[PDB]
Amino acid sequence: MKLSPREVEKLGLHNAGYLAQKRLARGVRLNYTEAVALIASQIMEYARDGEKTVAQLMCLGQHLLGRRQVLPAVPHLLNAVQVEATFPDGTKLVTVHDPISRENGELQEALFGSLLPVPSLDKFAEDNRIPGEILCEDECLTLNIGRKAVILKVTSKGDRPIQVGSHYHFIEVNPYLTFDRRKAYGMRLNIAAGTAVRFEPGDCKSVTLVSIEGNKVIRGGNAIADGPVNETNLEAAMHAVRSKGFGHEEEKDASEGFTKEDPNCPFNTFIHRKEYANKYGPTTGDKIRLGDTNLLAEIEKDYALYGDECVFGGGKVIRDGMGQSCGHPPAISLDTVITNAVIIDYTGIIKADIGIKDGLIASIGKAGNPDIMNGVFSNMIIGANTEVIAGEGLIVTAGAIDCHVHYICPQLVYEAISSGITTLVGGGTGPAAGTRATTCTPSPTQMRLMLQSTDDLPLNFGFTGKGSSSKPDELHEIIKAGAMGLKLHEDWGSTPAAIDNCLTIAEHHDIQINIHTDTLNEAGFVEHSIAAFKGRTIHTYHSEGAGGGHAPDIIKVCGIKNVLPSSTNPTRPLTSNTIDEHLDMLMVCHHLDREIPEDLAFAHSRIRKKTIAAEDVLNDIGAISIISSDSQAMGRVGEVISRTWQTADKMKAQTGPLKCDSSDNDNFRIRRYIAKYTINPAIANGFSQYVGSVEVGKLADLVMWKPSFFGTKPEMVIKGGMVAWADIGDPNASIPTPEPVKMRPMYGTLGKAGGALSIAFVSKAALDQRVNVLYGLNKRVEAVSNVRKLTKLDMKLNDALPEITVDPESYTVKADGKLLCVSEATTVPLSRNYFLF
Amino acid sequence: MKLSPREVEKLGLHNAGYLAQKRLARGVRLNYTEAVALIASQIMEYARDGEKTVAQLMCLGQHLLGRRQVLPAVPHLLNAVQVEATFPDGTKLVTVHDPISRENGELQEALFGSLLPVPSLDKFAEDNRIPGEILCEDECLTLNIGRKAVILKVTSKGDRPIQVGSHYHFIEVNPYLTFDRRKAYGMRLNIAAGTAVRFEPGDCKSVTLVSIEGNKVIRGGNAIADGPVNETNLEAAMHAVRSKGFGHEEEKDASEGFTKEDPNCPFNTFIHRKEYANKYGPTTGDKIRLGDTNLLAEIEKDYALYGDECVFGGGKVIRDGMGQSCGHPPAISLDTVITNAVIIDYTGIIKADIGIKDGLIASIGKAGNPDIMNGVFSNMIIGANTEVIAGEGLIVTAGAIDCHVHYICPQLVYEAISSGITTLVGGGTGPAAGTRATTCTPSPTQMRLMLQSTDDLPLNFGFTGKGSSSKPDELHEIIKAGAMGLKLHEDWGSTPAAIDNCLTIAEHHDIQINIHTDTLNEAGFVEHSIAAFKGRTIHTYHSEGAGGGHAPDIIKVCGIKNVLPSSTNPTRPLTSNTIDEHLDMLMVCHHLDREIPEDLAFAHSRIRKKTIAAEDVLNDIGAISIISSDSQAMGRVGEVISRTWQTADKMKAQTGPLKCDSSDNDNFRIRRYIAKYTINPAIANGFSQYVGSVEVGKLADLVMWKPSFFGTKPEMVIKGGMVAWADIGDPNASIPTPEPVKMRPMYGTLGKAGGALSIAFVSKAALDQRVNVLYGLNKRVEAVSNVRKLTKLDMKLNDALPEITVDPESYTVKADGKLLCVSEATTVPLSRNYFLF
Amino acid sequence: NKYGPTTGDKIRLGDTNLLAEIEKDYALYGDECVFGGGKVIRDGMGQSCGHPPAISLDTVITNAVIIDYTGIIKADIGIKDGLIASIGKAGNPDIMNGVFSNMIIGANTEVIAGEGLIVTAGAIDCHVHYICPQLVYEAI
Amino acid sequence: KLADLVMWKPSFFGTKPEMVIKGGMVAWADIGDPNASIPTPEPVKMRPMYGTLGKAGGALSIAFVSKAALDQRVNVLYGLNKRVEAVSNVRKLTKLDMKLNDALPEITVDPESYTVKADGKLLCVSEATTVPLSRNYFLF
Ligand SMILES: [F-]
Ligand SMILES: [F-]
Ligand SMILES: [F-]
Ligand SMILES: [F-]
Ligand code: NI
Ligand code: NI
Ligand code: NI
Ligand code: NI
Repeated sequence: MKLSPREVEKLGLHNAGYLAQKRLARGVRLNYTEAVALIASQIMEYARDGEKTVAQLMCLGQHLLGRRQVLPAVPHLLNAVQVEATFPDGTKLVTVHDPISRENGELQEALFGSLLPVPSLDKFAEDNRIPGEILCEDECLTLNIGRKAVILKVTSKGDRPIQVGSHYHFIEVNPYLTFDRRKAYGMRLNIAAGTAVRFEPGDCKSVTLVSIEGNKVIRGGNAIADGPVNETNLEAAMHAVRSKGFGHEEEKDASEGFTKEDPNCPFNTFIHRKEYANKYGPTTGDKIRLGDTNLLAEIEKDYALYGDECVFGGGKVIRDGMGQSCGHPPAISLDTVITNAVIIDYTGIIKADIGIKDGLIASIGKAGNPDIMNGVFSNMIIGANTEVIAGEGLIVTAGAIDCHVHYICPQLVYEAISSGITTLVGGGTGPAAGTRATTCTPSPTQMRLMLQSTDDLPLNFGFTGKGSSSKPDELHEIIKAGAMGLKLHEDWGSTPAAIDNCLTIAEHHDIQINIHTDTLNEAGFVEHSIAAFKGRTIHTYHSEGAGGGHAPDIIKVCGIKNVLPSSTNPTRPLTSNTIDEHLDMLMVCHHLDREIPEDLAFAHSRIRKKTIAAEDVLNDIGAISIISSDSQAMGRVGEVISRTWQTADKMKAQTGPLKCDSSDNDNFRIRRYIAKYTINPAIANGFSQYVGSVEVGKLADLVMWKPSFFGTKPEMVIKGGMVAWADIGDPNASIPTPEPVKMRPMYGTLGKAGGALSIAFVSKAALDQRVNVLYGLNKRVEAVSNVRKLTKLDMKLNDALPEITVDPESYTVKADGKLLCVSEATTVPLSRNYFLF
Repeated sequence: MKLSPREVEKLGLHNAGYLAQKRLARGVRLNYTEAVALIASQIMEYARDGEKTVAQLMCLGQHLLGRRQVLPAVPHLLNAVQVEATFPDGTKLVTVHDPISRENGELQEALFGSLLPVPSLDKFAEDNRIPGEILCEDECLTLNIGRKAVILKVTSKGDRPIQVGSHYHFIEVNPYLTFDRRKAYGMRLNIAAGTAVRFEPGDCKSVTLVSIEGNKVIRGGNAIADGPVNETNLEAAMHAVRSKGFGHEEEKDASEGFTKEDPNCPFNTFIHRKEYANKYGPTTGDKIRLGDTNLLAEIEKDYALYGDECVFGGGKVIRDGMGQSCGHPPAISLDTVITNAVIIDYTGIIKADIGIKDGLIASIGKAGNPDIMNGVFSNMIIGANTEVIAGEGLIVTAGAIDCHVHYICPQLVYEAISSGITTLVGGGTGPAAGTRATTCTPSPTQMRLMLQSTDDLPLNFGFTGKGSSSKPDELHEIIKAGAMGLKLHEDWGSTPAAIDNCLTIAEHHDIQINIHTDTLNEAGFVEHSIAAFKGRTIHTYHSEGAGGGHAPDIIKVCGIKNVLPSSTNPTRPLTSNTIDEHLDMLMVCHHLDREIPEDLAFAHSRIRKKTIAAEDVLNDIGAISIISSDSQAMGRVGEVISRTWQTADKMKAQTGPLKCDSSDNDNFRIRRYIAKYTINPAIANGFSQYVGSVEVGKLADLVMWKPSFFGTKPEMVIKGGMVAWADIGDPNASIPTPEPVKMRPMYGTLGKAGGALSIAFVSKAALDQRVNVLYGLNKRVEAVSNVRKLTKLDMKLNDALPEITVDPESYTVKADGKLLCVSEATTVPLSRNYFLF
Repeated sequence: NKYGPTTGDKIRLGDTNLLAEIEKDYALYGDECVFGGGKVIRDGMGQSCGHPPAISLDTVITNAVIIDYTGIIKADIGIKDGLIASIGKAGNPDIMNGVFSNMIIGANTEVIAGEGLIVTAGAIDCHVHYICPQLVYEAI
Repeated sequence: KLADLVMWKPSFFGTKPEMVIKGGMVAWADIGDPNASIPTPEPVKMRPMYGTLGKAGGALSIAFVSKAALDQRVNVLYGLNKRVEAVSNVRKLTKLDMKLNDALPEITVDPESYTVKADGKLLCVSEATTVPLSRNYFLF
């Protein structure tokens, strides 16, 4: 066959389309992903037949699926389907624009090539949100306020078109434009940033110009007017204008004035909030729906000065001497700017540019060129040597940190980062039974091997040893070898003697302890494990207890001041299938028999609707501080972020806004919940100064999301300032977006680049020995610290300490004497609209 | 399921077969690739049923597809389909020989297992070339001319068969052959190289022997006659013959003589051109059709001496003391010989062996053993320590060099090398918006990361910085950091001040500048960008301008002496879909709106049938010197080579042979066009002494092609003398060729081998600092040089400088006052016959 | 005495009888690069504030008498990345004539004082028997 | 075995060798004035040779470690250029494995007078007043 890579991939695309076709043919209403697969396959298939032109297929592709053949969100999510195929005249790109345009598709075309029977239209079974929609006040913003302004008539004397962008220095324009150049001096177009004015040959247009600001220095263009704006340079400029034959005509009566907040000022340019949000993403007071959830984030503040947005592209702001600075030392250029980001972080929901430098978040604020813009700090300068990542219309969050990882296989790593996880903490050696059961890398030789093994992967890693020992001796060894924590597990013994010894070791090494308690109550009840803590900081894994712990009341630890409690993700949130699914999973994990009374009694003591219901409420009120995966050992590595948001959405639907919430937005609840997979894991494990939030000085581990896929499938995952993984389409295609679009590894995964972007977290004892040198590690190593004086009060926005009781017979859970109930949800968002399977 | 790798792949093969089956079932005539997929799947499926033997399936597989169910080229391209499957008696290999043998296939068998309705035969819709066919004069060649000859009767006294190859020293044969050993001394069989004479027990055959030549030294075999051929060694040999009991009988009247050019000489052996080409590939005067194009390459010269071809295999020439030399110092053995290559290169279309040593092309000429062959130079010796790559019947070219690469994702790299690209020049950091738009690695920290990232990939890389600056300061930094070029782009500002500053920097650093000019004419028209060049060397990207530049006349730069102009590939050549496809692509890239008059006027100023038509003609006459991809930023990384050949084929069909062409072949046009993706990119960017042609002293970056897939899908890509990527079939199979055959990475991609085979091109400033040491790079680094005194006259075979005018209203293009028109093509070769999608 | 000698002056080589005459001098009298307190190579004076950081010399040897088979001359010697970058008149183009852009002394430039000294290429001994390491030290 | 070999003049045997060869390369040797026309003019001193420069020393030698240490590849952990090998076969040794020094006399020692006997016979030797390999060779 001699298949090239693209042929192999297109076969894959075609198989997804055929799955979508079979589903269509029995009357399924296709989700977004199925609809793309089908339309894109059908375009390839029509191309194979050789009878349809590109222009014909642009039309045919909008006839394939009707509103009634797809889910209600599809016409909203789906703007275009692109694919390339071999026509009789070679590879061509087809874009099918707005493909869901009719009520009913031409199902014979939708099914063309499939040989499937065409279903009758009544087979498709009969209100819905717009995922990621932007809500805006009906209002206009005023651009470039507080500047000198002039209106000039500009005539083209050219025989070819001339188009001039918002931030081009107007005196430097093409000599074949004629206008008052003296009055254009130090001025630029008063138009939306990144837009342009077009002059066809011979046209006259009046334009409004406003003065450049900041230090007011002109650079670049034709070097007509190069230099700081002042009288001497104005004269030199006009001399060059005449000398060089640039068109000039005095316009003695050109109106002059200022821009001001005033809807009647003839110098003003205005832009409606709706269009401002389409161009730049939204600004203060606007709201954003997160994915297809019910949660609304309001922008709390915006660093932008309207009119001076850093937008990159042809005609646009980020160009030599315009938005791109010519007046600063080379060493202070940013490495990268992410322009116009909506930042969602536990510190706030804001709108800002993000400066990246040496792999770090260098600055958050207003970026660009101090020579023509106000408000640009000297750590947010965009220079020749700066890359641009376009954040307009996107949300940017910290990368997620999963601190309950079982290192069972390498493939969960890939699964984790393609979902927005950039830091893994846990243990394991691969799929050994010890690892399948517990987050433990037991042997110093395995700690070495795991660190060498993961050294080129672009994520930060922490490995935990086996803390289940009554003696300190071996624990010192695994910690010196590189352990940044220890994980006590009932499967190796979580008895009071092990607990206490392990904690004493933690006190000495300044590492965090993670515990899965004694389910069996063999050595004690939960109050006896709490007594063995002796007041010392400890992290309780899966605190609700389905994933493990004192039956049935381990969840009591959520009221214990020196406990940092996490949830694992598969109980998040309580839904219709949760209990059946979890009971059987437990029986599978434990090799239990439904026909043995004691086995079934064991399982029922462990899988409990009431504690799991309580766990929804505890998360919501901030009494559980972290969500984590338990990857392949009861939980799901790619669902840390989506389970978090599904819990918030559930609690909002059932209990309404939090106390602390406003009633126009869900900001407080959003900040509380994002903290669960960002900052709190980093605090708990002792590395919050490096990662876990969008804050200056930290690693630029950042994730980009479309609001419509927020919480489910990110656009791109940035690791230490470089793209590590991202959605990208057919590698052979003319552009990056034609099908199949898949999450794929990027340059941050090749060679040893991964190590240059990341940190392996180890203990102090290990770094004092320079384990990184001993082990020939290319990844940076840092020691975890400051984890032995933590309490629940240090968990950001999840510092609640209700007194928790659990009836030992009925399992009823109460917090400060009140029932913790929530019914099961029958559906969750961030699922059916997005997943192919 | 416990799927092993082969099971996963066979599922893939089966899915391709089922695609082919659905297509068959609606009446599609299958292309070569679909037909292989279907036949191979059906063989597996019949094997699964367990009722058919291997021998039955060898027969059944020739009944599946008729001539009417496949495209006209399929019976020519398809010689055998092989696959292995699990029969009731375990894995077996089935080869279906010559599968298209009937008019009409047994479509119920073709569809067996599919549950698809069997289409009636009238569903398949009704002159064609043989892709890669060899055209030969009807003539015989004479072997081994100018040698002493003898005819000896040889009788087997053995009870088992004895077969003796063309270049075995005849006195050393099995003792159980009886003949005149005295007259066999220093002689070998006068038969086609690599063939053999078989002696069944008791048989007598007369054979013609000719003397060995070169230094005439016998080595190996039975050590009967070891040593230089002379009287003393003859006597020693006959003594050993008698002593050792090797069969000998004097044949007093054996005819003796010489070989000579003379059709009547009874000592001569002759071979028809057709068979000589089947065994060795073609020789002087023969022609080869390139793929399924209309282009014919004639072999201009051949280094072979007929009869002494280096052919490797059982019985064959390359064996101890025969074609494989025992008389030379170990250090002068070749590392590898590619035997019997048709070389297509801008320097000529020739037939030669290629010697490889230390990763370099060591020699091009006649290889083998100077002890028995004439004409073997001491740099083309095949020794014990030499590997063989078989080039007979194949074409060998330099690896392609794409010098407009946007480093948008790693996957385009794989796409590039699997198509025959071994060198990438461009810029980017991954899928950042800056990179998606422009070939720029802006930051020194990204230059470091990109070099580390690509350090183990087996291709040569050059990275370009952002040259769009009016100040030199930051440009010095990105160049010192490793930039081997700078890419000025209108999206960062391509104004005269940036242009001039960037060029002044180039003058100092001896790096090439690549430019995408000011489309908008914002700062000037094309004549104003040309004035800003001030006569200095510059490379204009996508010179025709659809991919970007002064609207609408950027293509004028093709007449500018100090301009090195390239095309990008998606406008190559003008076909029926080109304009519709490109207009919409531009609207997608620029986020433009069909409903806004200025937007559509912008697009129509940019996407122009007349300039694109002109661009076909300019390429053809050598006024555009390079073709390049623009990978994922308007162009296609895997189509650099095929778009080149489709342009040549188009121009030949429309305008006939070039002036400079003979009328029996297309050599001149072939040499002109291959130069576009080989030597000229290397000259333009300053590294032509390392790569860019099949010439002694350069890196052995070489690609092997079947003539029938020339220009589309290569056999194997050799990187610095080692196979980097190659077609290979089922990894579990008994041989390398059973389905699925896919282009796959080879040993040159594992460990750090990739770096040992390649070069990262950097600036002089960067190498003076030893950036390779600073950055811990394993790949070799060399500095680019000699790019600041280049003009169009240095572009090999593409040195035309017509004066170009462009009507600013109608867009009509003229070269020296003559219209440049060509109509659109409705089809192109190198597409439909080859691609699955 | 201050700068070493200039065109037409002669120098006796060691205690031999051989006299080297300076054949030419790149200096413009008055603008010699001399480093020390009160001296020429100081911020914004002989030491340039107007050029890109990457084009500062690594080191300048100021006022060298060069003896070489190519000629006996008087010049500053610019060093950059371990290479002889330029030979001529060094300093600051913002206050001096004749300073080429490859002989700029910047903040990031070291000074070696050549005034009154002769500068030659290092010698190359091409008949060395590598009998012990100590002859290496003796040689350099 | 490793070519760790020492060269001696018979007249200085046992006192001052000519040259010490380490893994086949001269490591240290008598050599005279490094500037001299030949290798032997005064002062002749024992001096380090090429085997002591750069990392050559490691290419000529072995660091002996335990089996446990080599099983962990301590040489890699510690970035050692010297070869490492594990010692072995030392737990079944007796005096009988000491080459030419395998005597096992029964030894008694009077605890008061300290008289030593081997198989019941007095072990006496008077003190020597002089020794060879001293006064003829040493400067101090
Ligand atoms: F678990
Ligand atoms: F767990
Ligand atoms: F482009
Ligand atoms: F481009
Ligand atoms: Ni657990
Ligand atoms: Ni777990
Ligand atoms: Ni371009
Ligand atoms: Ni491009």
